[PDB]
Amino acid sequence: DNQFYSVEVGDSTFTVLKRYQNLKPIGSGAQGIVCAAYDAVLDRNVAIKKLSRPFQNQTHAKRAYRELVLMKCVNHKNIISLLNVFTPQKTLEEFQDVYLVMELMDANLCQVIQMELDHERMSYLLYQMLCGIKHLHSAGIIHRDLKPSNIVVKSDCTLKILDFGLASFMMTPYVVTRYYRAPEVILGMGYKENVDIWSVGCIMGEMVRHKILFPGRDYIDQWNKVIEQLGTPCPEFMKKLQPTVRNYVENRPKYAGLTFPKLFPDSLFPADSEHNKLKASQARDLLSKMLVIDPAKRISVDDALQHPYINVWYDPAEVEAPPPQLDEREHTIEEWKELIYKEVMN
Ligand SMILES: O=C(Nc1cnn(-c2csc(C(=O)NC3COC3)c2)c1)Nc1c(F)cccc1Cl
Repeated sequence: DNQFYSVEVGDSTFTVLKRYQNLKPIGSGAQGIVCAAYDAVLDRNVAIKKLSRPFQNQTHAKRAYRELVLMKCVNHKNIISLLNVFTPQKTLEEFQDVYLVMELMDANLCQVIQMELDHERMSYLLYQMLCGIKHLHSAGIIHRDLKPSNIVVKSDCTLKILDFGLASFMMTPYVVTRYYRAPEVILGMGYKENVDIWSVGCIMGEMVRHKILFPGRDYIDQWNKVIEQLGTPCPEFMKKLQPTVRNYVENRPKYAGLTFPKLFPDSLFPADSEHNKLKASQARDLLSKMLVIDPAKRISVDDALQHPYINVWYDPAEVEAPPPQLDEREHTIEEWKELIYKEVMN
């Protein structure tokens, strides 16, 4: 007779609508735990995400509220869509957890990066990532924190981006992945649309090399990896850093930078035919236009899509889409709880 039922997925209690059956663990993100389930009404498999007390702190609250708001309006194949939103709690006072439902995907882009993919799959995943980013940009949303763990894929190579980016202190054991963040973000230096192009390049290079391009304990070790490989940036770029950050970066040892065939040799690409020899040079040309420290000289999202390696997948209804109280910040626990509760029940 009750509309919900309780099941223990590992060590996380999922209390869901009775339509959701056969829950199975499939991932453990920094925001919440996710399950696979069969939906009895839609007759299809779905993913369920639980947000445990999203209102418990500013970082948790601004992301939980912001994503619920942005999902209600963005409409694209390469951006996550919500099939459902629900809370087992009946009142604001008892309100604790929120559950988000989406189509069940088959794998995380982290899993896909470990595979030796051909040029056709590699170029189709990169194409979709750019279409998703271009739609977010079209809707006034520059991401700034795109990474493989918040990107999911189907067996038919279709791709969807799960989060919406940046808005500080998290008092937990799990630490955030900063390896795909642009130099503009690392150095706390103003941004524009192509900041996400850098993150696409970090993914593309890792797809080729099968290792994180810019590893590091903190942004100190990270900036070391960006200049050792790509070189110390030109004086034009140093002439737009903040004074304090400028003296750090200009004081760092200078590097000429390894050329893109040295960083990504012919060995790492399929080269068994003329078609593959050409596609290796086209992929290496794009990596060299995406992994550019200066955003003024880094490639556009529109130009990235029109590049020969990517423009083989172009279609009119898979690039642009008709665009449409723009978010809130700084609230108590109770004020954030109420704002999030409002979005959950319209
Ligand atoms: O991760 C999330 N979603 C997601 C969708 N597919 N997947 C997935 C990754 S691996 C995998 C798998 O193994 N599928 C097998 C093939 O049949 C089982 C499946 C993960 N978060 C999320 C959510 F769940 C709900 C709403 C918002 C968000 Cl953001």
